[PDB]
Amino acid sequence: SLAPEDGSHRPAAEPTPPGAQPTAPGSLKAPDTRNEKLNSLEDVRKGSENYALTTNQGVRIADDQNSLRAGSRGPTLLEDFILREKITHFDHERIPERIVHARGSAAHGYFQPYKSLSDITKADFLSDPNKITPVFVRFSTVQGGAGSADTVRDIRGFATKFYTEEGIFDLVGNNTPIFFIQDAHKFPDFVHAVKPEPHWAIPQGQSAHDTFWDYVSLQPETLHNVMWAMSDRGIPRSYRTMEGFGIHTFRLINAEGKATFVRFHWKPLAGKASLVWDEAQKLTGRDPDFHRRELWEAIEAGDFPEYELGFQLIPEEDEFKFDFDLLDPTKLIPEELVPVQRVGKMVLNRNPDNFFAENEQAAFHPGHIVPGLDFTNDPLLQGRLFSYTDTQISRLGGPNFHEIPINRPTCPYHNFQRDGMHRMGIDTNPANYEPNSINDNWPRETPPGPKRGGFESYQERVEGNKVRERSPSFGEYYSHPRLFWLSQTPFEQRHIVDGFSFELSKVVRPYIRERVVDQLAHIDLTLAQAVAKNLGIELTDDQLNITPPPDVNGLKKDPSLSLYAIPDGDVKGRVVAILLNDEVRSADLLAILKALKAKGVHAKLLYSRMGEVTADDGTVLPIAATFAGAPSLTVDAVIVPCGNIADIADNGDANYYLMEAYKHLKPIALAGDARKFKATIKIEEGIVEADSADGSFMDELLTLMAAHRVWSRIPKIDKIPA
Amino acid sequence: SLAPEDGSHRPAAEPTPPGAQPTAPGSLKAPDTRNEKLNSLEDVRKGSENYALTTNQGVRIADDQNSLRAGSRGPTLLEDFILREKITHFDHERIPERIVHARGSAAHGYFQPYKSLSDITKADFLSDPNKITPVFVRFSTVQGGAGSADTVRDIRGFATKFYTEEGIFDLVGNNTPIFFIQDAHKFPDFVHAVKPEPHWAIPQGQSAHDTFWDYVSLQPETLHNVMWAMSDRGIPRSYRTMEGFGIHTFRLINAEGKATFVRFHWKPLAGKASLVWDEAQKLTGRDPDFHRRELWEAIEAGDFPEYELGFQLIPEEDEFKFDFDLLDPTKLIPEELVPVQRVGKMVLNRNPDNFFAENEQAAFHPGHIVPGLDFTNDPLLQGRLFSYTDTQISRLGGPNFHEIPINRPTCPYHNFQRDGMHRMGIDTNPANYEPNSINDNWPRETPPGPKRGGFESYQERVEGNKVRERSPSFGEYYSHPRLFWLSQTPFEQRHIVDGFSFELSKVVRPYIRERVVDQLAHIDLTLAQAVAKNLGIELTDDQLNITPPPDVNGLKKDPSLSLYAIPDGDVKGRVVAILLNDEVRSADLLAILKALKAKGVHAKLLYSRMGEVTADDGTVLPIAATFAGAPSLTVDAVIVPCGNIADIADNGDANYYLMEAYKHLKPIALAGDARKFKATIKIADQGEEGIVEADSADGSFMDELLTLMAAHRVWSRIPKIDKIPA
Ligand code: HEM
Ligand code: HEM
Repeated sequence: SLAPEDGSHRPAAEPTPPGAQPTAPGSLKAPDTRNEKLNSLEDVRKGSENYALTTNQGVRIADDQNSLRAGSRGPTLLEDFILREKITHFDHERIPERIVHARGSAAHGYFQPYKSLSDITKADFLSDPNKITPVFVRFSTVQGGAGSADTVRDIRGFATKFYTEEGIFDLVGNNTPIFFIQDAHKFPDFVHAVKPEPHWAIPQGQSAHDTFWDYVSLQPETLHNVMWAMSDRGIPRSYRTMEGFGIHTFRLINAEGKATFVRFHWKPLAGKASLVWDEAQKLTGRDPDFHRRELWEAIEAGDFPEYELGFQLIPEEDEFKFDFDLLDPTKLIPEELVPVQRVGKMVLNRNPDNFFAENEQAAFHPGHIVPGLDFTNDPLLQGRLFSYTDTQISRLGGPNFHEIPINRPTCPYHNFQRDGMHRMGIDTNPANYEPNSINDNWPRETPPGPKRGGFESYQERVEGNKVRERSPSFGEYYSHPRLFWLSQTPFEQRHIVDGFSFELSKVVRPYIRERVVDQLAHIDLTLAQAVAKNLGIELTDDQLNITPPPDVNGLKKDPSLSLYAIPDGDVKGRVVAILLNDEVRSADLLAILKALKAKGVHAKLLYSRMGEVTADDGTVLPIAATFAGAPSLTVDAVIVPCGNIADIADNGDANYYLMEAYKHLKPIALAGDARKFKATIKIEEGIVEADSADGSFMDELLTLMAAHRVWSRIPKIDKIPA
Repeated sequence: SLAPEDGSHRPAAEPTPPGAQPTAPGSLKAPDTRNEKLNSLEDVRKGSENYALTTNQGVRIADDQNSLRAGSRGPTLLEDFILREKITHFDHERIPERIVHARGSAAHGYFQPYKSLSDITKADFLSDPNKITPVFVRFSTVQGGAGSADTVRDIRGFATKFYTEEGIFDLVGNNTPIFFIQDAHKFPDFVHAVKPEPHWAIPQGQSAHDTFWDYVSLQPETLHNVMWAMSDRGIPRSYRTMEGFGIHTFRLINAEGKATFVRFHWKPLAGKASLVWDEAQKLTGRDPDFHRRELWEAIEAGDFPEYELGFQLIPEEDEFKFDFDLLDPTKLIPEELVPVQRVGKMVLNRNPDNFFAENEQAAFHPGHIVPGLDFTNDPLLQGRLFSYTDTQISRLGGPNFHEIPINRPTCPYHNFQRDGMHRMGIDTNPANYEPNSINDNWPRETPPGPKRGGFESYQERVEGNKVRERSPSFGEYYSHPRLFWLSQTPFEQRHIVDGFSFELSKVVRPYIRERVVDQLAHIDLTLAQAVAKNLGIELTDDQLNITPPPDVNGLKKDPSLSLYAIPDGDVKGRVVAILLNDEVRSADLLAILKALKAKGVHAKLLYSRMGEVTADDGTVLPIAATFAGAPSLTVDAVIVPCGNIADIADNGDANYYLMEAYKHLKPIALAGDARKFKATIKIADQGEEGIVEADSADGSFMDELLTLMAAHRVWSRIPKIDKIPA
């Protein structure tokens, strides 16, 4: 036996905070967490304990350390079938990554509606509040490879697979309410422009390069989503603290055949929160797996990601009642005009067992709808319908990808389709065609109806000539970027300006920067002038006289477009770094940890080395990580208790820890002699201080944490050397 | 026409320094750089200028902005074949990445031997000093995906494809002289242990996790290469500044049939240089493409990466004369016992045109040998021979991967092999078998001979039973790690201690840390105690009394194992950040730039914004990047000229730029009023070694800075950096 006698190799099969135990496969960590889909995967789960090591043919292996050779120093023999099977499997492990959204993190969960929506849709999963639908959700970046970093500046994907009683419904959305382009025909152009440049395959996970900004400068339809990407929306704190959107206008179909236009929303119940750019970029280096880690550990801790599904509903007769086209995916529907109606709740409560088998092989596709839903003529959605089925043929090696366990429906599926690579199902039907008499025509067609009926498309009126032509109604590119801009707080506006300025500073060809500044002048002159100033560009008199674009249906702002204008902070699941010293004041630590526990905030005890330190009262404190090992980038706030401050006062890493946290607008709390640290960080805003840590001290810190970041600190942070 | 009238969209087709022009495909940047392989690729190069946009079937496209629909707001029609072809191609762009070494950067070049090696090998590419062999080289990491970062702590791959007149020879090596494991059967175990853990697929490009250290703690054969990985060898400054090794003992076969044992080496003519850990980790975030970029830009600048091929030669009769087994890939051959003999030079002088077509699709395999070379029974090499052919079947979609242009030999190839997915060659031979009479048995076998002969294996004696058994001669795991350790400078030793300490601090299960510390106690007690102290572990009395391993054939050290013990610094191709102000003293800048240019050192002019600034004499200075946009991590040294220092004195990014460079041991030079920055980095009025200072940027100032740059980093500053909060 190679396991330690104390059993410290095995994580506790109960909820534990981040860092407390090694992470584990979901069905070992949380064995009692179940749903219909998780149970249906039991047929393919493979254990390991007490089993013999074998070949894939079931032959027991005696020596898994050596190849078969002619003498102990001899050549390896071709008859070593064990070696060749092992190496062959290894040699063929990889499959193509997703063309886009290759970097992603996933979890299992469930969805339940608040009330029946039978009045507006016949979709079974929305028919009854007691109807629970298992889900599998994958969050992702867009540009980067599967080996790229999490905290890049990019759009994020938010894909949900609903295992309904009437079929798989995939809600394949993003974290912004619009897309960059209007027509699917341009998707390869846009994606090629943002992806690493063809000659040298640089840069990874970054849109800050010539080809991206060249395309943007030449395609003003891109400007709306570019605004969102340049904002702090492009750098979420966690997948738990971002919004989700279906983007396209879809249809709901009820039993009477009435169509209602709908746009889908996911509201994070943990609130909206993003990083700041320097923090995000440095985090790609210190922890490229930050979001994947945070998601996994939140679930292991019982801090389940929760989202509320919401619908913006528009009657069919209101199709033309807006200043923009409902079918234009570069346009958002302001919540001030059409509110989001709460529909139900989704809870992600279990991680996968095997990342490759469940996450990598998962196939989501927006064409996977169910009776009660339908499409629209949105020309981006229209092209997506082709792409997802297509790509899955090579990525997942054939037309039987629905037979890969994670992708399998939980409801019945029977048809006349046969064969294909890796065919799992053995069909016993004497017939492989219909109509047939030899099997009494089974499986049979089902007419459409109120429940358990066949799929029938909504009989939308089609009138026109066969044209490859963009609707003139789509030819407005600046009003939604302006609405977005004006809805942001002054600090959010600054971060947008900084995002554009940083990105355009990496564009080698100056004329491209100039062309982008010209586009910005069509959105807002304050924005354009601020970016131009940072690039050493002067706006022309013509540029200064560009008439701003029209309001959107009389709106000059919509606060729902800001991350922070309306506070929605929640501290549960956040993490605090506690900077230890070799003689901690135990009274401070007791008070700190008790207050954090009460609010479900986690703590990580940090020091200059690993192991343990002893407090003033003899309490042995185990160290989670070093100051360098778990930088401030990975936490939400920093607390420094009193004690032997002289031990860490001259520690460069401890001082820098606070300077970085300060720069990145994080709350900092200093008790007793820890207040000596104020001077070393050049000092202000959001610094909690007192003689000791108590109720008052901790309440103040937790109030700051609910506000996420100390925005009031921004005016002089430029001057701080960190 | 969408291009600017001034033609500023197009790079100059001449050598230009990094950042001066946009980067470009190799055949457009350097059209006059040629070799037999590059010329042979002309049949597949596709241009673009002046051509109509078409489908893959040659049909001209009229509107590439829209799908075909029934009305301008109507549904997309299935008959839009243009849209479906475009989307189909897009949907199927990706191929599987390499299982290992997925992250890599490549270039074209050439090799030439110094003299004929006909006496020791009949390999045609080594037969004549005037015989030029084109090469294609790919450098890589091991663990990370194709989208992972360059400056991770890892082993680096160094793969060379030699397009010889007698076949492709692939020299598939790494940047360390040994591997982690002994037998190929364990490769999936080792790789699975270092790779992201299976449940959650974390961490990327990092060995700092439980499963890796669990495997290491249970498999002491790994300790030697682990030592190299934990050292600064694991974080090279550039692919130009690392060594290369074949690792395995191979054979050279001459015309008389004599076998000589050989180990292959690549000596970087730019010298050995590595980053420091904090810098390397931060660089993964600030520029994950740092090495790929540096390689591409060095070639575009005319700073061609050069390497000297060298051989360690051991006569057949000396097989057993060492304390270690020659066939053991976890053992190195000390240069003090067997010197590296200079063989030839390789120059990388042209970048690819299309990364996917040339780099991603390149297939290297150590089994691709030529007459004059042969294998040995090294059990790691033996298994490699199976793997490379095998993996290429799925990665490159079939058995015709040699037909992918980059992989094609330049010499003739004819055989009876037919068909297979994406078969390019159309065979006209009436026969697809041999022996045949219908084509008079052509193509024909060729007997082995001195030149242009068929391949015949060296008739090595085989004696033994069919066994899955490790040779007892391989059962020594601590002497080579100790030899390596003792060969390092004190600062290199500190960096190794820090490497282990950092990595083990990320291992969740404490017992694994304790088990690794126990292994270290079998190598060197100073090393073990220093790592233990950083982990809050106490060594037991038994651990303190472990007898050190034996010397390696009487050697206690070998300085050839250190990066820095023997100076080999070269400043050409290095880069200096110049921190500008809004009224630069032009006299300082003229002197600075002229001195750097003369030594082939590049400069990047930095400021708080993009655009231009004007010097005191009206000279317009173009800004390459901002202080935040091009951090100190990306440069080798920092110079601050005089002028209006008040403009940047309070700039947090400018101050931090210097603090970061200081912590990372980089030379810093301050002219005139720029000396006010000494307060940020806590330099005394009397100065400090490694900080160049003067009233102006005169003759002595630049010479002092360049002397510091030739020494790479200011090691003497190490005791001073701990106090700096950066
Ligand atoms: C509103 C615009 C879009 C959104 C929100 C979006 C979102 C996503 C997301 C989140 C994924 C990854 C899902 C996963 O596998 O975890 C993805 C994959 C993909 N998307 Fe989209 N997408 C958009 C438009 C497009 C368009 C216009 C096309 C092509 C016409 C396209 C083609 C694809 C393909 C081929 C993949 C990979 C699908 C796969 O291999 O599973 N996407 N998209
Ligand atoms: C002695 C130490 C080893 C060295 C120096 C070595 C070196 C390398 C290098 C440089 C590459 C990248 C080549 C490229 O750019 O395509 C590579 C790829 C690879 N190596 Fe090794 N390797 C070693 C041991 C192993 C072993 C034991 C195996 C398993 C038999 C192995 C399997 C592979 C595979 C399957 C790939 C990628 C396959 C491919 O080229 O498509 N290597 N190795």
